[PDB]
Amino acid sequence: MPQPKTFGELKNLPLLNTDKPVQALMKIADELGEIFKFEAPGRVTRYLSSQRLIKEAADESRFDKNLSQALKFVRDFAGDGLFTSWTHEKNWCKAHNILLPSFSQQAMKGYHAMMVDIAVQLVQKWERLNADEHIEVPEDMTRLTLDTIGLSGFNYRFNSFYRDQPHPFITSMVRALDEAMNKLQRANPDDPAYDENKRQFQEDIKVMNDLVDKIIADRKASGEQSDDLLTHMLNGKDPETGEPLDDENIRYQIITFLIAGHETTSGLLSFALYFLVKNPHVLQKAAEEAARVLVDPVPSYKQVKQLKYVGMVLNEALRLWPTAPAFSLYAKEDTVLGGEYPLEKGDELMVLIPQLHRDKTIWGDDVEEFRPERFENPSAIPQHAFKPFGNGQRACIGQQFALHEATLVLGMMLKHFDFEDHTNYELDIKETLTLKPEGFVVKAKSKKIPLGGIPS
Ligand code: HEM
Repeated sequence: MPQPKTFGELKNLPLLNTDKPVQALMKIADELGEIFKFEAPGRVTRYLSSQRLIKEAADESRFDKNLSQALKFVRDFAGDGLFTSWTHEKNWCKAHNILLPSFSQQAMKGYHAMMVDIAVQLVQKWERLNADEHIEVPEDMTRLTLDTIGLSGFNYRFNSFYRDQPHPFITSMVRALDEAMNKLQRANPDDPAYDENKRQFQEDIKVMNDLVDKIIADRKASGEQSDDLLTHMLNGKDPETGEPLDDENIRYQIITFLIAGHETTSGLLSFALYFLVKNPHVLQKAAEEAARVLVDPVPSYKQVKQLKYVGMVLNEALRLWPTAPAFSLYAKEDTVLGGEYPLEKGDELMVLIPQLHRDKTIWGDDVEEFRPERFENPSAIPQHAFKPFGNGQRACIGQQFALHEATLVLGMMLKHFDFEDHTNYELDIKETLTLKPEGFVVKAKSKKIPLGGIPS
């Protein structure tokens, strides 16, 4: 097994001493191949990059979800919510059973109207820009996605479009996540210098918790019925245990869904638009579909399902830059990987998703090209070749929510504006555990098509 350069007792750790550790690991994967060992003091991981090995790692009877060191840090504020719990923790199975029906087709049709509310707000912001102005893409996508999960899921309005800067919830989340990514790299964690980092970390957790208080308090005082994600959190009962979720876990689920429910979708929309402006025939082809399908003043649910080519664009953006670029597994038992790499019970594997998605033996030599057509026939794609939403029972529960939201929004965008890459933007990918293209700006010239009023 290959292993990258080492530095005495620090082993491989200094290689992650960089603002872009995922991109560093991709370069390492390129040089070393499908598997490499990565050591830090008191830690060893095996990074996987080939569909061949990742298909075995995908076997749930052999491997289960691991909370990598970073998810452990996130756990300080996300606790035993769905994302940061072990598969066998009481509250994983309990919350998964309780909340799974909140992401059914029937539930998706119910979120649609509120997804439209927020999308209308985005479109109105861009219609209302003066000729001198431009769009900050990731910043506006984060306004959109945070607002959509807040409203659809919790009947709460962050009102992100009524703010020139990020919402204070975003500012604290990003700082919290950034701090988690920083702790990894500290060879000397408890040194009194990092006490300022710790104080600020608690302050950020306080900010996120105070917001959760408001979401709970606003529901308590509602008067109206919502029948949404939060209803099911508050009232749903586990079939297999007879119990509802207790108050402590509910607070962790809310934090969990606010963060997991927006951040990566914001990244996806940003990348999608990035790829659209850099590939003019794809853009025109996507715009033509949006115009052809979106005939009413606001989009209906069924129409979003018909935005087939938009779905393909979104999938091809997840292919090149999956916005949650990594997930961790551990061996349940002593086992051998690919008939060649022996693992002991509890050994860690990191699935490096952007590299999985660049496996030339699966996609072809043209992996770097943006080509939505790869997704024309989705069942043509081998199992485990394409995993932007993770794996098995620990796969993304919000997958259809994200894609429906991103398809709706990108459809409306393409219907209502022409986009211009006026700075000739140079791709610069920022890492905060998740990925987004930093400083991506465009200009949107309105096609001046009237926008319908918000349903409900
Ligand atoms: C395109 C955007 C999204 C991407 C790329 C994405 C990616 C992922 C990945 C890779 C995992 C597995 C994590 C791991 O194995 O360590 C995951 C799980 C999860 N996702 Fe997403 N996700 C997205 C959107 C969403 C949305 C919109 C929601 C909520 C509405 C959501 C909620 C969750 C939750 C709660 C989990 C933990 C599931 C469990 O273990 O039971 N995600 N997601």
